[PDB]
Amino acid sequence: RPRFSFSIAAREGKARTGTIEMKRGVIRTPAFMPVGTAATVKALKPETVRATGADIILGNTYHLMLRPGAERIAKLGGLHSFMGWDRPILTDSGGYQVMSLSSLTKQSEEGVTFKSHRHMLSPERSIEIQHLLGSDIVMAFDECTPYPATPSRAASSMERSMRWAKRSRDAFDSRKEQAENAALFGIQQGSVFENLRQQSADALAEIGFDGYAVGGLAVGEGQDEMFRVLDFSVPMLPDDKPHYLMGVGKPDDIVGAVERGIDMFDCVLPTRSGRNGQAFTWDGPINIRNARFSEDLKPLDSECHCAVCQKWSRAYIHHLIRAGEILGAMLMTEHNIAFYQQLMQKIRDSISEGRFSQFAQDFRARYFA
Amino acid sequence: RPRFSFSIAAREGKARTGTIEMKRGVIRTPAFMPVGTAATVKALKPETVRATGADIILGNTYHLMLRPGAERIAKLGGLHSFMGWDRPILTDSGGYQVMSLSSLTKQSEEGVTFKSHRHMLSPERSIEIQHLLGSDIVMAFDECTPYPATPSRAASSMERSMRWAKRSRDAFDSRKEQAENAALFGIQQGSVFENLRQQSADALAEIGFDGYAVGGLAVGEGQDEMFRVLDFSVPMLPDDKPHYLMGVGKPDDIVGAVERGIDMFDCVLPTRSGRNGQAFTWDGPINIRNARFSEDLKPLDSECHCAVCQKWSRAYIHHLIRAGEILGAMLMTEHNIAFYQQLMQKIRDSISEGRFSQFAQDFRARYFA
Ligand SMILES: [Cl-]
Ligand SMILES: [Cl-]
Ligand SMILES: [Zn+2]
Ligand SMILES: [Zn+2]
Repeated sequence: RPRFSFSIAAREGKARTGTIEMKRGVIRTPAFMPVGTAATVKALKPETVRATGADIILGNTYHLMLRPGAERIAKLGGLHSFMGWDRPILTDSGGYQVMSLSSLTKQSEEGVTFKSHRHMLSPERSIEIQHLLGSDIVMAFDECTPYPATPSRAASSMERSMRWAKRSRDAFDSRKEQAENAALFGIQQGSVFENLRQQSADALAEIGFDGYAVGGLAVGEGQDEMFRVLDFSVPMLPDDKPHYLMGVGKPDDIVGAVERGIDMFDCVLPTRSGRNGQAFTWDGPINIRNARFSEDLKPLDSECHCAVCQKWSRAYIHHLIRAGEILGAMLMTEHNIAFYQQLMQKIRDSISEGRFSQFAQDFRARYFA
Repeated sequence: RPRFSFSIAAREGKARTGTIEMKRGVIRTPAFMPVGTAATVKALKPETVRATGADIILGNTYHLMLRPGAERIAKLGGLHSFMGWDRPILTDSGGYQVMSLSSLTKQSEEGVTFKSHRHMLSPERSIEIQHLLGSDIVMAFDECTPYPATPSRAASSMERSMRWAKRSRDAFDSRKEQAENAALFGIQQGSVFENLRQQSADALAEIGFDGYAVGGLAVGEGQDEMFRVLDFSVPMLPDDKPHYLMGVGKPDDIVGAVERGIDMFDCVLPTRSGRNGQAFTWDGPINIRNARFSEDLKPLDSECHCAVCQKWSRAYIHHLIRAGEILGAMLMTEHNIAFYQQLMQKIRDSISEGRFSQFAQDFRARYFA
């Protein structure tokens, strides 16, 4: 099996569909990665994650280095063995979470020192942690510029990220086993500014990565602005490598991002909103706790193929969530992750069949009816 | 399939092993019933409950009449359909929970009026609720005498329960569909007093039930006293019908109760203590959160056949429980319920093979080493 081979099978406009072959499995693209920050996709066994259609999941350098610890996971056989997921795992580098979640941080050219609520993260340490975890797709250690940012602050932040991208490349390439078995993605920054996004794309392509993430979005800018930035930013990246939009997003965000050339996605929404009582359906999200569902015998969604919709009613899940029952979180999460995977499957099939424009139109008309 | 047929295949001393055949399945005895008070065995899909070996689960009239409501469950197709468990369900009658959980209660000869935190429960209403739920084994509506009780207060309480037992019998027999498809168990009371337990057994046998529960135990009396009461109480019940010890118990409680002629058990321990970090093993319970498990690659128990012990380490489950992760509760609960079922299977096989005395001795020597 190859370390990393991306093949585009079909295109429609800027949208692409294809596969990433890796040692631990194939990733069908466009792909959605369930988030498994604490070495678990919340409320799901790995077999259930797989049964929903997921090819790859996301972990987090920041969370795992604190609990249970990166050396500890390596001693226990690596993240895959530890959590029981034998397929590809992509790990975020800590670049964003260190700034989002730390109680105190000190930023410098070397890296970020932080208090968890004392540790260091640098490009070299981030790559090492991801090696200890046994990540299949390693993310470069970057800085997610706050939004909004002045052009000058966005520029100095992006430039630091590009120096850190080169340091990440070098640290990864130094570790022969990592370079042989894993892939490394760079992260474009530049806030909402076209010239900075271009300078960032140029720097990343000069270094050379297996894939290219669009960082610095899904930071409060809203969909119109995110799409505007994607319109110019994604074409700047190498066409022949995967494009990963970090942290995105709602179903319509995903569709529009695919229309703009994105191949990979991750988002906490399906899991987090599942636990909170929000279920995704082809007619839009529903709040299952609402009294209107108390006697509704229909499944969460009328077409969904997931095991939850084959067996249990809205009325039952309504009862479970209102009662604070763990099975409620389990069933809502499984359905929402399955819904996301079915969305990705419909995206892939429609691109392959040359009818993605019509799919996106039909999807929106019904989802927002 | 028969409505209810109990067959004893083998005996060793007072211990029995056999089967209860019912329309929705066979119950192997001695049997352990996982508790599913809120129409869910907490943190388990029904298929997982079944995979652990459970033949029957327990529900509760009191909880379900308040949330989601008995008429509502009946409108939705009954409890089995609602929760997705198609095998036998035994429902407790509300007699004990109404007094344990209600914020205010008014006890009278008619029944119990209570505030949930305003409703009524009586023998007739309890039987009706259990009909609406579609229970397979219906419990008579009784009163669980507090412990300790004076002989006179235990007597007046037991006598009320025996009048309520006759009213429960009559209400059940009046509902032709219930009498055709379900079974009715009476509940012996009498606190710790042999003469009252005898008077209660006599009254219940005169009425006639499909099975006989020993009520009024597991109320704070401790194992020595519980066993002392079982020593004289279980022989008073009809030998040819199942004997059900309500609310019991820890593994050693179950073994000793089987040695005293009990055929059926229910207890919240495996589920509740699973969520709290306690795992049952053949070498006794362990607190998985303890630091000693942080790097332990062994499964929860070295012999356990459950899916959890086939796939995940103590170290991983330790991490999950300490992190407050739902999957931690899921895996601990599945293991503990599987452990309980494996205990019951070893009990059944050892009785059938005429080596239960040796099993009980070996079990205790290792469990309490
Ligand atoms: Cl989540
Ligand atoms: Cl429980
Ligand atoms: Zn579904
Ligand atoms: Zn086990």
